[PDB]
Amino acid sequence: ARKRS
Amino acid sequence: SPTKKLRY
Amino acid sequence: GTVNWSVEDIVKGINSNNLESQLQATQAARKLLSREKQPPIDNIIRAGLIPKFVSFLGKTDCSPIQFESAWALTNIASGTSEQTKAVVDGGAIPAFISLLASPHAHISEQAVWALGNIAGDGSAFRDLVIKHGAIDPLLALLAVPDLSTLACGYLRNLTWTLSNLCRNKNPAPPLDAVEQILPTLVRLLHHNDPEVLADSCWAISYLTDGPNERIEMVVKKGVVPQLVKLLGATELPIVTPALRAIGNIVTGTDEQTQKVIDAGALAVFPSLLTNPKTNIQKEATWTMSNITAGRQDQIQQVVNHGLVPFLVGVLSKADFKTQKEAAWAITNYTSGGTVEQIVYLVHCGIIEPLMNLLSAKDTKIIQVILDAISNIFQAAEKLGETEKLSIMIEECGGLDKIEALQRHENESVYKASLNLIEKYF
Repeated sequence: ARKRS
Repeated sequence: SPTKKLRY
Repeated sequence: GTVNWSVEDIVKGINSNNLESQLQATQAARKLLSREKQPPIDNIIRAGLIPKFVSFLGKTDCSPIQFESAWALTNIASGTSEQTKAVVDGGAIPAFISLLASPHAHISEQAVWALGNIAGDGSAFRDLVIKHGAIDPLLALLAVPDLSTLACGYLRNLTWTLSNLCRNKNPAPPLDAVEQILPTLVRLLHHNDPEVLADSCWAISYLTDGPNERIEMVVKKGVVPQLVKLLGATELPIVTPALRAIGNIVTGTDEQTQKVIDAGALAVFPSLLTNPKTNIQKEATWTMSNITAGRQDQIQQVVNHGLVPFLVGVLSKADFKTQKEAAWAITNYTSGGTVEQIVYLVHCGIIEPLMNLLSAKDTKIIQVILDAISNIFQAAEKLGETEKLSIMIEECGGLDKIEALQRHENESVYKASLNLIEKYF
């Protein structure tokens, strides 16, 4: 669960 | 928002 | 009078040594360049007129020709990168910066506009405008006790040009320029004009489109609550950039995302996730996907605000790109969430739409959905409810889709579907 730009 | 604008 | 001149006549007038004839020819050029259809920018450039206009910018003794040349050059600079470059190569940047301090408001405004076009070309001309010293006089124009005393169009043009100075990446604007501009941007973000608000939000969205240090520069100013307020606005030209800025901010650290949550942003997402404008729905679902990638207490605040049913809704029916953002939000949720949160997700009806989306052609959404299904099955394992979940997936028709994906071209989909079937079905 990592951020997506 | 536009990058450039012409004045009419 | 000065209407419908040929370029030949404009050249003849500008080449005369009569300042009044030059003024009339320059006004004719301005009117030609201000026409709706196909302004002959390239003809004016090829005529060699840019250096003359630039020299006229410096005629302090003849404000009308300053204004006419500034307008003509503004409109030349409004075109392609080659035409903007023609304006810059003529020396226009320092001349326009010198005009920013003109005692004539319409001349100062025209210089603001021209510098906005130049900076809006891209990061190189943006940084060149900055290096010539535009920020100090620009911001001095806005150093008044109450912005409401300024003319509306003047203030809108200043806000727009500042937003262009905040715009573009590779590289992003210089850190010191951003620090210099941000306070005036906060003030403008509290202004009442819808166009000023829209362009201030756009500027903030540019400044938050980057690494966590840029986001931090912005959030330190305390603007997140005002951004959430604007997120609740009725004017879509305001909601769009406000939502972009909030999404950018939640791409940062968990603490910055928490600043967004504490300001009350989640309470707006029932409307945003059902907004009739597809772009708003997509951006809001992307923002949600980055919030569900956060801490378990942040996932819990998503739950408490009743947003899981809205994610089920978007997954069930929406434009396909929004549905892909929702699939991402669900996979992040299941990757970071507790067992109780995941079972709640199942109780809200996620399985059926998640399985219906497995019929899509996009391989990445299939991978995302299979990862989410694996996470949900792992929670079920912890509860000994794997059989109920398998029966649910089989009843909605997902087992057929998974066994069909077993013959998928991509290796990851192949292997994940095989694992699911061999482990739970």
